[PDB]
Amino acid sequence: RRPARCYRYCKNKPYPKSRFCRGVPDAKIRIFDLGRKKAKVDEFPLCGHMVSDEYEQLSSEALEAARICANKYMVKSCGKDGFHIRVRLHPFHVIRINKMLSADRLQTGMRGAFGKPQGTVARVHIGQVIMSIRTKLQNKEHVIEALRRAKFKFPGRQKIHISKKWGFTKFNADEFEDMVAEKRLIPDGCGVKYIPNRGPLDKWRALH
Amino acid sequence: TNTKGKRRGTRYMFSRPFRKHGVVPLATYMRIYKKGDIVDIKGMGTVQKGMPHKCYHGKTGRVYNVTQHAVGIIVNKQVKGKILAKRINVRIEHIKHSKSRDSFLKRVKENDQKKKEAKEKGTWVQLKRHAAPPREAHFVRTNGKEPELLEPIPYEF
Amino acid sequence: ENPMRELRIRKLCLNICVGESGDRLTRAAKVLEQLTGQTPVFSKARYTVRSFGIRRNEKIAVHCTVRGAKAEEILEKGLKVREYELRKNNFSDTGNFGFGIQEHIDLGIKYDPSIGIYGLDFYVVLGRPGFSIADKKRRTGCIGAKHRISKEEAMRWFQQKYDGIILPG
Amino acid sequence: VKVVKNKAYFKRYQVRFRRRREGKTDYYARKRLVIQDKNKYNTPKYRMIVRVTNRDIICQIAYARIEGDMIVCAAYAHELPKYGVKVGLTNYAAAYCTGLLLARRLLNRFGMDKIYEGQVEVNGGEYNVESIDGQPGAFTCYLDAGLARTTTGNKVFGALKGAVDGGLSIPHSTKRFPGYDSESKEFNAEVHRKHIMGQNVADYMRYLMEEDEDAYKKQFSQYIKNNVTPDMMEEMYKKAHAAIRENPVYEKKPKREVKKKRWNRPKMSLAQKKDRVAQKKASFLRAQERAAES
Amino acid sequence: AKSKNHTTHNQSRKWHRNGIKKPRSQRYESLKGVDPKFLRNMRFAKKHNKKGLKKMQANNAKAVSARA
RNA sequence: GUCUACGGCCAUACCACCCUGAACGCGCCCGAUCUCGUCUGAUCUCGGAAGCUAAGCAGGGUCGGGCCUGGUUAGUACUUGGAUGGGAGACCGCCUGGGAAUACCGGGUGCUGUAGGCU
RNA sequence: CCGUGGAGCAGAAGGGCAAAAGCUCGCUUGAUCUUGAUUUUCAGUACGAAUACAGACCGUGAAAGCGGGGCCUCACGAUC
RNA sequence: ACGCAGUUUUAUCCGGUAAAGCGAAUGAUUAGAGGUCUUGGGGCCGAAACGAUCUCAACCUAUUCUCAAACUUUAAAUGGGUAAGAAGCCCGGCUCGCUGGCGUGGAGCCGGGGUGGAAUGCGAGUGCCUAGUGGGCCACUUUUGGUAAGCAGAACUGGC
Ligand SMILES: [Mg+2]
Ligand SMILES: [Mg+2]
Ligand SMILES: [Mg+2]
Ligand SMILES: [Mg+2]
Ligand SMILES: [Mg+2]
Ligand SMILES: [Mg+2]
Ligand SMILES: [Mg+2]
Ligand SMILES: [Mg+2]
Ligand SMILES: [Mg+2]
Ligand SMILES: [Mg+2]
Ligand SMILES: [Mg+2]
Ligand SMILES: [Mg+2]
Ligand SMILES: [Mg+2]
Ligand SMILES: [Mg+2]
Ligand SMILES: [Mg+2]
Ligand SMILES: [Mg+2]
Ligand SMILES: [Mg+2]
Ligand SMILES: [Mg+2]
Repeated sequence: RRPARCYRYCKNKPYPKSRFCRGVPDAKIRIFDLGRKKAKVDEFPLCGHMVSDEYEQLSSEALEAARICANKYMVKSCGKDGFHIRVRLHPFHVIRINKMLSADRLQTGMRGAFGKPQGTVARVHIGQVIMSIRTKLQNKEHVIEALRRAKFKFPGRQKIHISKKWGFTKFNADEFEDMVAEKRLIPDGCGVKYIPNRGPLDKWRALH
Repeated sequence: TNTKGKRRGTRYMFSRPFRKHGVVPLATYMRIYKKGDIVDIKGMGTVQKGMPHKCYHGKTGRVYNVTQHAVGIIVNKQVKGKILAKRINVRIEHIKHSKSRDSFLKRVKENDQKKKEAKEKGTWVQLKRHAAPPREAHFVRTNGKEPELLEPIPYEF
Repeated sequence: ENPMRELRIRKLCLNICVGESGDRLTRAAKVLEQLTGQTPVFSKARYTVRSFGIRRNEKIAVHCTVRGAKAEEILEKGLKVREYELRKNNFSDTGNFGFGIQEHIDLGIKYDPSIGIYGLDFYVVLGRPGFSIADKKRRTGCIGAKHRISKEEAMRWFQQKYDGIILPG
Repeated sequence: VKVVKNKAYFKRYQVRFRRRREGKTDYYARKRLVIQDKNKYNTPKYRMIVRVTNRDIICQIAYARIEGDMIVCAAYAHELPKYGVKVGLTNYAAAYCTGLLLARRLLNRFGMDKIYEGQVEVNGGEYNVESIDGQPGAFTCYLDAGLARTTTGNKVFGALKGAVDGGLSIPHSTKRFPGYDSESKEFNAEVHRKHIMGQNVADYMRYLMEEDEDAYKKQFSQYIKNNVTPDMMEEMYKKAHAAIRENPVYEKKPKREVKKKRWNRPKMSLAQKKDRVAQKKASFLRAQERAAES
Repeated sequence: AKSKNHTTHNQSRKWHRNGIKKPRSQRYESLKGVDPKFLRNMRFAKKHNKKGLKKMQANNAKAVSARA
């Protein structure tokens, strides 16, 4: 297999798996959530994020290795069934390889060198989150250490940031505990449904 | 090597706009087209009988011939070296009037009316257009309200 | 009470579906001639499955529609052998119910040794005065909400008119 | 249980034209009936529109325009009681009379009522109004069938015969008039004029009076109210034709109107809607509060 | 012996050296492509004009000259 | 303030449900002898006028769904031209100009062209 | 009963189409003659294809109208 | 002043890239929550039973994470065409074998009256003959194949 040095930057347009590829090797990652998926939104208050600082490509094998490292550290730091990690980045760009002469000069040099697909990578932009972990209020240093351990395995340069949002929802942590008391947010498993005011009156009669 | 064709590369040019499919509106047929009027060309996909070439899409030209279901337009097509005045016979489904000529006619009517009206009064009215002149010296007012101070916000991720 | 909400049978469709085409299908067409007093029409081969011996463009079934007093009389003749027991699953959500019967000897037809043995489907559609809006061409319009027949209304009308009994499916 | 039409369906749904949604037009026959060849730049295309509704028949003549179909003249069926036909405002003879009235009114408005008198003696045969030299040309107009199925013996074709007898140069054929045999391709004008003069309805009335009195009492109730026997219909239309051809002009109706009342309910304003919403919100909690404390 | 296939480099300069001026616009451009019936009618109207022009137009010119 | 016939724009005017419709008109509706066509007068065609606004239709309502418009997103993502600007690169900042869209929120929901009947 | 195209339009795709260009029915060869101009690669040369006309004879519907091949983008060939 | 412009200004359309979206169409896509009409796999009352019950798979609903050069609601900048007058407008009268209710419409011709019509800059138009060329390369930026190349192949501009 080729190294990751030759498939680091974004030099070509996205080449996803569609009716035109007609052939592709399977990806390396199969699962993205490793913590307790059936956790409620009031279980894990805080959440971290691995935000990329460089616009590059991340390989699915690198994502797999990093999430394995993070899970291995987390299940030892805060024990099993006490966290929830998620790899937000999904690999869809398919990189192609051109095998060189199966060693003699009998075959063609560069005649018809479009090559065959080799694997799948994930394109990440500047400021895009790679991984995000939610835990209790006291596992801040544990999440930070797990994300630091995943940093040493991810290529390029990406930093760690503890978002002000509440868990995975798009709402802040300060305006969450007061907005969930009165009927404006409905917890539905790992997510929260935001009920607007521009609806039928039956949805409001069902509450309260 | 690029597969030159009559309708190559018009997938989005000759397609009908979103939520506007169906039969053609009947207002575009009752419009009058005489010889000498300046019109515009816009290819339509609803009908395929007398549609123009993909190179004349969005081109403006004058009419030189009129027939039953079509019009003849003289279009200035810029070939690699020079411009050719080409006569094209296109149906009325793809042709609409140009509002530039209508605005010019309205302006010339306003001018020949203003001059005819001001000739008696003897006032030399300035009917010739001009660019936007630099604004003159004006007096702002603060009405005792102190101007608000602006400060750049500190950086936050 | 209701000015013109009286329910009424719009039509009664009879259908005889046989397996193969030929003499048996022709006899199933002849029986409807004397049963309904009008020539039936053939329906043929919507698809091709070949799992029981049918192909594309092959005459399969015969059918017809009766309207008016003759339709009511044929429905009465069918409910006579049905003995006026209808199941709850016979009624559709739109209000149309069908029952189906055995071979037509019980309807009151003189048996012929040349015709054979055939039954029918006997599907009934109910209506109200004003359902012909969705059928005309000069102006088309939906029926509505309070005017369309419901599920319970069909069985209530049946029990009120023919004094039949509704059995749980 | 099963997927249905949803927000994604309504976001992509494109509505048809208004005149097509309720089914009043087709926009296919109109595209060929209204559009004028660009060689005739501003020459209008005159079309006579005949619509047979319940208890009425409306005949107009209109031409194309950007703002809307400009109608030059119009005739109706409720005017026949003023010309001498009180009963039967939707018969084939009524269609003939209203077509003749429309033609005569258009010609009298254009001043060409003297020339182009048309076929006065009704015989059932084709006329094919021709132009006369040294005089204004005949009014060339076309027909608008609309949504009705064009079948031999239609009231639209009856009005067409009335107009072509009144003097409107309209291209047509004799195979669509009543009396055209289906087995043979020949046409008979005697049966056509019998159907025009309204003799089939007279035969029906006589048959009912001979067989069943209850049928003659149920049907033709307005006929027996206006005591018009089947033998008088042969002369009543002959008299109505002469009356129409003698007085084709239409009088102007009284413009006097009365004060108007707010018969239809108006839309409540935003403040009223918001107050209704607030009342519905506030009076709901008290119900459950009372049910809990009680 | 592979060589360059097709480029349009250094072409706008060659065009702008001589000029890309518009075609010569002149009154009475042409009558080609016009409807043959319309052209026949125009020829007839042009050839039958002098029959009635030189008398009625002359009378009207004398009249308007007497007016002013 | 309204409808009918013919129409322009073609959802501000479509979809589901719930209320109102006086006098014309639209229609529902009653009947196959003539014109006409099907298995069936259901649909299309010549005869209506015994009842009805039940339906269509016309208005009103839904903290309605869609559609249009306006804020927020946001001078943000992008981009014309410039530098002997930074960085190893990936990329980024600056000067001179233009400037997007989804979430979120608020407001509306038919206007008119010709002929005609009413209060 | 719901059903805005989620089917079909001979075949690779794109565009387009709902009382329709889709299926069925009835008559039909305008898939026939003739001279020009114009569009498309273009040197603005030719072939191929295509557009709008005009002059005669016909098809079709009652009629306005449509038709001188396939709903459009390819399906084809100088001298002697 | 005729006229012209690798330009700007004013009106005017043309487009489907950048960006953005898929709780909007199509095709990919992770996880949770509720409802279960039905289907399939388990456990329970017990001669068996759509007589009843717990759970999983499947379906539906409202959300949720990430993408499309051969997807798109919406949609930039840059850019493409036209017009900014005397070859134009108002008035009157003739011709038509074109069209036609109409002295209707539309073209052509004649006759008299009225130029100051966005900024800036510049002298323009046209005919004939004609050598050399018909192997290119490099650079900012946008990009195709390639791991990459002082590699191969494109768009504007500049340079050798
Ligand atoms: Mg190595
Ligand atoms: Mg339908
Ligand atoms: Mg038609
Ligand atoms: Mg070369
Ligand atoms: Mg018959
Ligand atoms: Mg019969
Ligand atoms: Mg009937
Ligand atoms: Mg009603
Ligand atoms: Mg009601
Ligand atoms: Mg709403
Ligand atoms: Mg730059
Ligand atoms: Mg296709
Ligand atoms: Mg399509
Ligand atoms: Mg011809
Ligand atoms: Mg493109
Ligand atoms: Mg993109
Ligand atoms: Mg080389
Ligand atoms: Mg190179």
